[PDB]
Amino acid sequence: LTGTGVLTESNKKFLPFQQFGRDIADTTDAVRDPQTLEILDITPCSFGGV
Amino acid sequence: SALGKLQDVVNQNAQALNTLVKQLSSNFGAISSVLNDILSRLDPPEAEVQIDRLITGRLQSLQTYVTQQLIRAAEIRASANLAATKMSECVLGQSKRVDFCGKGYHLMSFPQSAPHGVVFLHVTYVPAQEKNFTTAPAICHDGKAHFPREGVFVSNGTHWFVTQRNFYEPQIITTDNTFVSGNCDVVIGIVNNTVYDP
Amino acid sequence: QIDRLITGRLQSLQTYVTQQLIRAAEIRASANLAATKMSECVLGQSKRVD
Amino acid sequence: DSTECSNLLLQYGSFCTQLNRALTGIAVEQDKNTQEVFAQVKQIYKTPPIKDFGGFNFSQILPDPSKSKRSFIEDLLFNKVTKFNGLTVLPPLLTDEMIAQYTSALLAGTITSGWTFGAGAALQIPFAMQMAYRFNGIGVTQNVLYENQKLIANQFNSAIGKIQDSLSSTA
Amino acid sequence: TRAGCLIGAEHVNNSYECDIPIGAGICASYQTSQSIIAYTMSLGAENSVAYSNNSIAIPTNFTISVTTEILPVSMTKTSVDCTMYICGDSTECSNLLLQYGSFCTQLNRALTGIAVEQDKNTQEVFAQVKQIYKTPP
Amino acid sequence: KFNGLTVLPPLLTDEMIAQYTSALLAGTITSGWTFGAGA
Ligand SMILES: *[C@@H]1O[C@H](CO)[C@@H](O)[C@H](O)[C@H]1NC(C)=O
Repeated sequence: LTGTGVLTESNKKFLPFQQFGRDIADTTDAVRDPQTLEILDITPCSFGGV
Repeated sequence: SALGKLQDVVNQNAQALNTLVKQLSSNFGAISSVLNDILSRLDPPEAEVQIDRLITGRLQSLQTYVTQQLIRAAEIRASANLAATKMSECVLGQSKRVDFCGKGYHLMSFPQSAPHGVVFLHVTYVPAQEKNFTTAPAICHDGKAHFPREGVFVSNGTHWFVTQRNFYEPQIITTDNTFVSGNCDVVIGIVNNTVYDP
Repeated sequence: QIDRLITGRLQSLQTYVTQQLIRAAEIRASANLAATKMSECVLGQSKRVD
Repeated sequence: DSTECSNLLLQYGSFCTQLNRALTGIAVEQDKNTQEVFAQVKQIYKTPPIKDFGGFNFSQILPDPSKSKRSFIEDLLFNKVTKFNGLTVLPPLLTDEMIAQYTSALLAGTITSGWTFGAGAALQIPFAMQMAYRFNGIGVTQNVLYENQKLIANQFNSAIGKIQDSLSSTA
Repeated sequence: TRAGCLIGAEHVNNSYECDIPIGAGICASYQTSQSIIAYTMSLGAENSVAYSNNSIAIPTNFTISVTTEILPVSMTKTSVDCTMYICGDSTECSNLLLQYGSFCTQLNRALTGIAVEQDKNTQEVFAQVKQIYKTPP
Repeated sequence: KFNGLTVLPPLLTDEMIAQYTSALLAGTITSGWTFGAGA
């Protein structure tokens, strides 16, 4: 999977075989690093009105 | 289950947002629901067609969402005007519009806030337990008719009294509780009696 | 050819449903008015002119 | 009835669910409307058999058992008013007989108990005296009514008759 | 029934208040070992007021009820970025979309109209008092 | 909330709403209706 975000060390506990994490609206929010198995979050980088 | 109205508003908006978001994951007749994926796989000539399809689809979904919101906001503005009227006529004063401020005679009300809405406490007055009195529209004393000023003529079968309409509190029929008019001839159902005089 | 027919019929259906939504909002307005008029004008005597 | 068409349509998402939910919201709000307008009375009152109403004649609006237990003007009104593709037409929750029962209840309550039946328990009161109160509410003393009872009766009856004629004649 | 084909419910001759509406006057309910029954709902206990021409009924006591009434006043103020919604960060898409004109901008204007109408609603409902009174101790 | 789906905050916060309603209630209790016609 691809996409833009701000990867940060999380505290979620995946299962040994799972790879993604999704929200109630089915959007990717956490990814397991396929080299070193540390689970990162994904926060869409800030936008907003002026 | 009393707060169904507010809970319903919240649920309606949540479902609208969730449908809008989940429309992003549809193909609308294109290859893949992801843009970058087609941008890599296809060259500009065909990326143009795939994009144009995705744009048409997402734009239609967005317009549908905005129209739903417009209609629901018109309805909420109707209910807000109603709440403003009810607070101005029912708190800041005492009203005489039946059932506009809760079942019964209206005494006052108190407002209370609540998340996205207001909650009134209509203090009302309800008559409780009655008695079967015998009545008569007027009384004859000296050939002239006597009508009650503000009240009604009741009788427990033995005597006669004049009492206010909403709370049995009998009083002797003086020449002050009543006012005279005409004679015994014309009214229907009058009854002879003696109006005392102070 | 199908895809064209589907687009057409779907657009027509959405137009019909929007017409119905607006007309139902109007009828609900008139129904609230009738409820008010019955509660204030039958179940009691009113003093609101006309 | 085209599997290919359905499988193509599936690519557009939840449009069906959306439209169905909207039309179901409308279809329930209708019965909520009728419920709120009519079902305002707690019990089902009934007029007494005798008709001593100071000289007024309500036979043109009270029900008659000789049918659809509707009344005359309800009849005139019901007479003056005159599928293959999922187009279902649901039936209304409240049938016309139950509507007629609601309106007969409100009408008998208004005749026999004044306004009091809307504030709590219905308390009977002679109709002439009820009209006396109604008068005294608009700043006209009671003796005007008590002295003009028969004339008022005749005027009210004639007006009801004119209503019957207007409805029965023009639509 | 006059509504359709009911499957799995006994048909009673009685009449009770409507618990689950069906249509055409039929209402079903879970009652007594128990099961699901389908009756023709009743509208209330009939009652004949003892009317006469010279009998009046007067109350003697009263009760002070306190009823409650709940009203919604405002939605949630939502805003929708046109570009970042349809094709967030895809220049080809932005340049294609520019051909459709001001449709998105129009939608943005609509949603801001709603978002302001909300605060007008709450302001009008609550802010009716000029000062801020305080109860005595 | 991730795709321009911003949710603005309401101008009047719940504390100020509560203050409003406490004002109306104290007014009605201590002064009747007159506080809606003037002083
Ligand atoms: C009330 O009706 C009875 C029934 O016969 C009658 O005798 C009586 O005179 C009536 N009273 C009035 C005031 O009309």
